[PDB]
Amino acid sequence: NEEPLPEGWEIRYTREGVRYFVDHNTRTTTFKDPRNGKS
Repeated sequence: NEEPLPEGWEIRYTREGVRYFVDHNTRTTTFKDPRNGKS
């Protein structure tokens, strides 16, 4: 979404805006609905 899934932090996208973020540490970890679990 924001950062190009660099080393510092990691941002993964799935649905329209279900993406999430995960910093090197639990310091910054964005968790969105598990929409990626397309039924």
